[PDB]
Amino acid sequence: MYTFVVRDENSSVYAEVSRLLLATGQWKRLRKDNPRFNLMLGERNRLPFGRLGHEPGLVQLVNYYRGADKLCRKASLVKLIKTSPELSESCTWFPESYVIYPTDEREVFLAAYNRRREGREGNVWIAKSSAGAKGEGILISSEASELLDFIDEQGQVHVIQKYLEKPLLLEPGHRKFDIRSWVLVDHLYNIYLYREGVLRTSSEPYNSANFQDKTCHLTNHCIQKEYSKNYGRYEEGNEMFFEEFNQYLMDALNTTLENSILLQIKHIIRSCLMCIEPAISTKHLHYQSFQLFGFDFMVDEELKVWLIEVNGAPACAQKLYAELCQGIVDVAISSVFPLATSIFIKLHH
Amino acid sequence: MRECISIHVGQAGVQIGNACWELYCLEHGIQPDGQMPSDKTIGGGDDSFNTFFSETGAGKHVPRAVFVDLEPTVIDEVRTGTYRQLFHPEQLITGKEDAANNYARGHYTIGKEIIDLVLDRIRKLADQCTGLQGFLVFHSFGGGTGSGFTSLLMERLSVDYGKKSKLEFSIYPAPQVSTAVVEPYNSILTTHTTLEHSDCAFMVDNEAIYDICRRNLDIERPTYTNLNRLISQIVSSITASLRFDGALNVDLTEFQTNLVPYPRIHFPLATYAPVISAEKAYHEQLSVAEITNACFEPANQMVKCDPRHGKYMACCLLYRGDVVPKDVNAAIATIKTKRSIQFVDWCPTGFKVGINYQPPTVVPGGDLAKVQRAVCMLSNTTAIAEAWARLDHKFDLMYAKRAFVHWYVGEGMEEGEFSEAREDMAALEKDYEEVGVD
Amino acid sequence: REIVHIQAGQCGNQIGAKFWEVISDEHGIDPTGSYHGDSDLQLERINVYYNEATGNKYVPRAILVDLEPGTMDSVRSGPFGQIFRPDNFVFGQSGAGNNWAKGHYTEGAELVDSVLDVVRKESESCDCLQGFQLTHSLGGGTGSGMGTLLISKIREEYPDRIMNTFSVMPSPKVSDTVVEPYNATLSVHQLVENTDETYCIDNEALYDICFRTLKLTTPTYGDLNHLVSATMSGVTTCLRFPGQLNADLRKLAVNMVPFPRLHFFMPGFAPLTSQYRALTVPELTQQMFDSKNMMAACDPRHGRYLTVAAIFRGRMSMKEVDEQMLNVQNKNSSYFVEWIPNNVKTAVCDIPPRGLKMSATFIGNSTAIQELFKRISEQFTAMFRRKAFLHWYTGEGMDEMEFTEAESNMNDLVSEYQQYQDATA
Amino acid sequence: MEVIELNKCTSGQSFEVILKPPSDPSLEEIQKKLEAAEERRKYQEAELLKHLAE
Ligand SMILES: Nc1nc2c(ncn2[C@@H]2O[C@H](COP(=O)(O)OP(=O)(O)OP(=O)(O)O)[C@@H](O)[C@H]2O)c(=O)[nH]1
Ligand SMILES: Nc1ncnc2c1ncn2[C@@H]1O[C@H](COP(=O)(O)OP(=O)(O)CP(=O)(O)O)[C@@H](O)[C@H]1O
Ligand SMILES: Nc1nc2c(ncn2[C@@H]2O[C@H](COP(=O)(O)OP(=O)(O)O)[C@@H](O)[C@H]2O)c(=O)[nH]1
Ligand SMILES: [Ca+2]
Ligand SMILES: [Ca+2]
Ligand SMILES: [Ca+2]
Ligand SMILES: [Ca+2]
Ligand SMILES: [Mg+2]
Ligand SMILES: [Mg+2]
Ligand SMILES: [Mg+2]
Repeated sequence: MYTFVVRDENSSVYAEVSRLLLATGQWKRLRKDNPRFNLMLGERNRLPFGRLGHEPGLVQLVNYYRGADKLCRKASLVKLIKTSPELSESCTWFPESYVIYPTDEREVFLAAYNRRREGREGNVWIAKSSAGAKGEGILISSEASELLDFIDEQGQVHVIQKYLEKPLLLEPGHRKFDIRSWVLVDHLYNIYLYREGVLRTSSEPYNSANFQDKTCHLTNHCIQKEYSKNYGRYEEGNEMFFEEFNQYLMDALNTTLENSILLQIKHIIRSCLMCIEPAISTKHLHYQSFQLFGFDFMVDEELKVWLIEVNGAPACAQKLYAELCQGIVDVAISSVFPLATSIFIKLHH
Repeated sequence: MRECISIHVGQAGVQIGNACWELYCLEHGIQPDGQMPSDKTIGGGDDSFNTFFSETGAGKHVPRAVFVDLEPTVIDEVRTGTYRQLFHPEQLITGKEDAANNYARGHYTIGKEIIDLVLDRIRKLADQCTGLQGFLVFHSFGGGTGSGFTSLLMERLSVDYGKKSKLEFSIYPAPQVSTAVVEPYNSILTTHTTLEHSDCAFMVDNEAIYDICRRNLDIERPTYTNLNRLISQIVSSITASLRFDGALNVDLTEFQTNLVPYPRIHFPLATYAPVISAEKAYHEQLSVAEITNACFEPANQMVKCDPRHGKYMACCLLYRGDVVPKDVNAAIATIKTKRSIQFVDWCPTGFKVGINYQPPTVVPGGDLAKVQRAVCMLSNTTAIAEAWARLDHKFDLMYAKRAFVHWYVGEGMEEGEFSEAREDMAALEKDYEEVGVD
Repeated sequence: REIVHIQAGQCGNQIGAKFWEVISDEHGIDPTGSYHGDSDLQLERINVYYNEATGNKYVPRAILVDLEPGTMDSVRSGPFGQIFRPDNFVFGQSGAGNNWAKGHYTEGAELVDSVLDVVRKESESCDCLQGFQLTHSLGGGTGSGMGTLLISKIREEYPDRIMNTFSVMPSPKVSDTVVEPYNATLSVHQLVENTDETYCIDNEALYDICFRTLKLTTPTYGDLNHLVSATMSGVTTCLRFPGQLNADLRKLAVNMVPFPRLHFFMPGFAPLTSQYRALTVPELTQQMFDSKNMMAACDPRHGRYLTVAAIFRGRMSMKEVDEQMLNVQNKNSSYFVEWIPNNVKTAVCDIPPRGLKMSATFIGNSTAIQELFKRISEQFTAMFRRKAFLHWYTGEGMDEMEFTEAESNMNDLVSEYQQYQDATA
Repeated sequence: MEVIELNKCTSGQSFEVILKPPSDPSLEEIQKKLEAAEERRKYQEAELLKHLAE
């Protein structure tokens, strides 16, 4: 039978995948350091890719793409978007962003900022870095000087990004949100978008006046579950699923989720992943890769979709763990190691 | 004209040496009896092929080569083979009993007793050179002789020939064809001791050659003969510049100058294309663009690793056959727009190209088909560090229990040499990290 | 690279005789030393075990030792009795009375110099002596006591040569005397110190195989010895025919022995025979790893493999061989220590044994072998705590302290194995 | 992307294509180590022979 190892005990997703695999009777789990495995559920950091694919007689598969960090690190994403000809100096679905160190854009940023100030347009930016977790390390400011000061006071590379001042607000509540899409890329580099997404909503009303209160602006599940009252009055856990959101878009805006939003989400997923495919594909490699990604999107009041970030080690919504984890086994694992309808949308390319 | 002396150590080094000189004779028109009809200067000359062959007054062309093995069964093949008439007894050196896959036995116990004999036989070849360039040293990492005696020889060669260059062709161990379980020990010990004595080393992983032979030659269970004839093709394309008229890599020094900006990081990755089965009568002949593109496929590399996730320090393209510069530059332009090819910031992003019009030669009746053009890419990429990391990890698993260590101590080696050698490899791994990672 | 073969005592000489019958047949040598084979592979490495005499005769490089003449008179009368060099029969008349002290200290002491003279004479004839192999039992007096005395004296004269034994372990199920645990425990201590490789052949396992698998209701020593000669041919195949892996004794020991004291091997063989159907490679691989095919009465599932050598004989798909060997490791992935990478090595030889189109021999260095020494240690202690049957040994000048020390060292050996059975990476 | 140092001969040619610009132990010491290892082997054999004499 097939053999696999587990090297990230902190993964909710692959703890379930491992659990599912064992319950098939055709997979056996081995100790973390046993090299005679078919499948590695690897560690988030320092995954020893260079030791894979050298075991005689073993087809070996790993649940991470070497090099996908370029997409899933906030600084790298900005650099990738600006320098990749496939994404061009300017692509319309990613907010104007700059990398600022405390190859540095501290100057070009102030240039666009001064230009906006002179135009007296919306000049609100948000500084952030993939070093802060749980809403820690963010600063939404209207003054650029406050942004840069906050940056130099830290030791982590940061990105400054124009703040979407005109987000789409759900009603009732005048409430902000973001969309999480789960995308599975298999060893053939098929791009599978899980049919179920989730909206991570703000419980408190959106206040465009003072950005001091980091609650009605940050839609992170942890910030709402601890910093905002009425957490859960509109929907369980500040999470709305696609059926309700689609029904809402119809009732309120006479449109559908597919037409107004999902077309753009699919386009952005394709563009990002096709861009890096030459660099990370394992098509002709001595080992194969798949990986689950968490794409984060904003929607503005014109129903334009903006990509915010890509998560390379995402968690899942509690209601969706089973279905999606089973989907991982079918599409990513059993496709390489067979046993004895579909929940994904295949993004052709 | 400057001579090059080839030295073959242990079973792997000897059997690969046998395959290379067979191929050299086919390439230079030298018959198994040493005669070379096309050589019009009888008994002398300073032609390009004289860098590897001396000449007797009788017209025989004799390899500038020494074969060394601690047991006689492999070298006796040479003595009784097709090209037996090529060499003379002084060039073949055999001992009574081998190093038993034990670095310490090859380096200390048996090396001490035979090193001065080997040097004396080497001195005799050198005394026939008007301008010795240096040495090409063939050996395995995993064998007791290839690992242990080689490192002793390289130390003594740096002493007896301080100014000379030394290049290695080293067989990196692969369990699919490997005999011993202690080969990671021998690999690390010999790399540590040989590192400061080698100007440029070409590692060939038997796993890669084995897989190329199964995948491209459709050989179900490749033998050493299959492996060695493919390796000899790669070796030939690398040494062709020393044996033929040319302007690129015409001197052993040029290898260091073109491929090694940092002395310790002197392990270029070799990639070769095309490898075509001779069983296929008709085969679509690959273009310059296609064989050049194939140099960036890990499946064609002499060591399996991912150059996309490393950085290049230098890159040479060595073509044989029907190739013209126009096609090379057109292919390179296309490949650069499609491939992940990142050079270190302190090196020029470029390729040194050499073209030899004579197409590859293949052993008659062998497994390789005759092609109209081939290329060998030598690229110094940090990605080859993956092969050090694999080896170092296997070393670490066994050494943490001191498994097999008593065999080495029993030959007079101190335990401290293990960790000393291992710490050197750790520094080597850190050097690659500091050069290729952001 | 010559090997010098020594066989000592009743068991050692009866098993050694069969060994020479079997391999003489494989190399095409008839009972008179004349070669009548049909393949050059027979002769390429014939020198490893045979001397060449004038008239193109081949003489086994074998020395036959015993403290009474009975068994060696049988050998000289047996099928290939005339093939042995007559000067190489060295025997006394007193016997050793199943008494390790007599073999090691009194009766054996008187004869050992004559044995070493013959050993020196064979060594002096070797272009490059590889080492020695000894066949003996541990449960009696001559093979056990004098055999280990010989090994110590050999180690003294040839300290840089390899010493290998095929050592038959006693079992109450196939016992001659109650003192066998005493003799075996005294011998194991010698072996721990003075051999590089010891094949543990357990008469309990041999009996179980004859009874349960071969369906022999009443196994005889002849039946058990058929299993042993077949196994000895198997494990010496890579020494006797052209090959790359474990080609000589020292390279084998380097690959099989990660720690000096832990050099006791469990041999295995398939198919078990005493049938005309062809055996497939999958069957060969599955059987040779099955506990029922092991020649030491230890369950490998109770310990872990430090190293494994496997030899396949016959014409077969070497691709299927690699494929099945790599497969079985996954079925027993947990029974191979993970801190010795690639510790399972496989060899193939085109020459099959007589009467089989293909076969497979298994050599494992398994921590499960501790079960065998535990068994012996318990039987030893049951008697020794009451000093039962000790007078047979104190009567030969031995003291109780020597028994205490042997028992301690074998318990140390057991705890050594247990240490590496729990070790992880 | 420029070509440089084009050298042509009857047997072939060579050149460089640039896409983008940039931005020992003594003999005595060896014999020492070898003899040190030989002495360690000798010491260990002397211990064995002493053990066997006992
Ligand atoms: N490619 C190739 N590899 C070989 C060849 N011969 C041996 N090897 C490899 O070399 C390693 C074994 O080392 P050997 O060269 O055989 O040992 P040695 O140098 O003769 O030293 P000793 O221990 O004294 O026998 C293993 O990894 C083998 O796979 C060969 O002819 N071609
Ligand atoms: N440019 C922008 N305009 C408007 N809102 C933004 C924004 N950038 C971020 N946000 C808001 O800030 C929140 C957190 O931003 P970011 O995505 O950088 O944090 P994060 O990395 O923790 C997301 P995750 O919790 O999925 O890991 C987002 O959910 C979004 O609501
Ligand atoms: N397998 C096998 N075991 C034997 C044979 N002869 C004796 N034994 C075993 O060997 C032990 C007896 O020792 P033995 O060799 O007869 O005494 P020795 O002549 O003094 O060495 C007991 O464990 C017997 O079961 C034999 O021919 N084959
Ligand atoms: Ca000439
Ligand atoms: Ca030097
Ligand atoms: Ca007497
Ligand atoms: Ca005497
Ligand atoms: Mg994040
Ligand atoms: Mg050898
Ligand atoms: Mg008896």
